[PDB]
Amino acid sequence: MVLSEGEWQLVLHVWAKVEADVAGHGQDIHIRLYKSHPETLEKHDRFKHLKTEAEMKASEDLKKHGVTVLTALGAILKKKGHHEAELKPLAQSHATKHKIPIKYLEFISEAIIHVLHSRHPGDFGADAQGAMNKALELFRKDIAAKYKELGYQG
Ligand code: HEM
Ligand SMILES: [Cl-]
Repeated sequence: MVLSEGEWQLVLHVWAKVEADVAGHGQDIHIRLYKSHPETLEKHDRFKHLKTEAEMKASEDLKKHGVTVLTALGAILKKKGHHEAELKPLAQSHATKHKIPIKYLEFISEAIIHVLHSRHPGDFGADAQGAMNKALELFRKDIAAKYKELGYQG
């Protein structure tokens, strides 16, 4: 699949707003991920004891991890689909070490969309939401292909 230049412009314009508060976006995204899909929290041995939204917001390690995640994703989105070298290490770790099924990447994709609409309801209208849906779908499709290249169905 492919995004137009104009869809990429909407993706990166919204990403600038994420970059104005990376840590806060990361926390909101992970809290939604873990509350709606508790099975995902189980993958994070160091976080899996956190239960309430207050406890997750108080974890300095979870806050740091949200920055790590969104920094890697931002680098990928800024490549506008030419992200092979960025995606390679991410698939390697998530498929062979952490064993994150592709389904969990759909869960976190939903959470990103929800948080972007919650924080930026004006700038994240239908056009902008459609573009970022497409960018995250391309990301999942390409990392699923790398999973299979490594021998993992995901
Ligand atoms: C946008 C999607 C994602 C991005 C960009 C991302 C990015 C990263 C990065 C940069 C790291 C540190 C280096 C590495 O181990 O590769 C990491 C680690 C990790 N990720 Fe992800 N990740 C994503 C989705 C997920 C999901 C949905 C899970 C579900 C639990 C997950 C579980 C983990 C785990 C278990 C680690 C090891 C660190 C730890 O145990 O706290 N990842 N991720
Ligand atoms: Cl998918």
